[PDB]
Amino acid sequence: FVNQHLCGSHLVEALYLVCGERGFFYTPK
Amino acid sequence: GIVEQCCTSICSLYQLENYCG
Repeated sequence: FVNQHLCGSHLVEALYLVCGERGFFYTPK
Repeated sequence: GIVEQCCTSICSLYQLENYCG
């Protein structure tokens, strides 16, 4: 599900699903 | 950054995992 254009909340949701318990940082510049 | 690699271009699992903790 990750090999597409992921924007806005959809990108943050992908990070949440992929990273799991590792957490993530979202820095849109 | 992530927007340029995953929103304005096509994302990848490698790129997403670059931002995991």
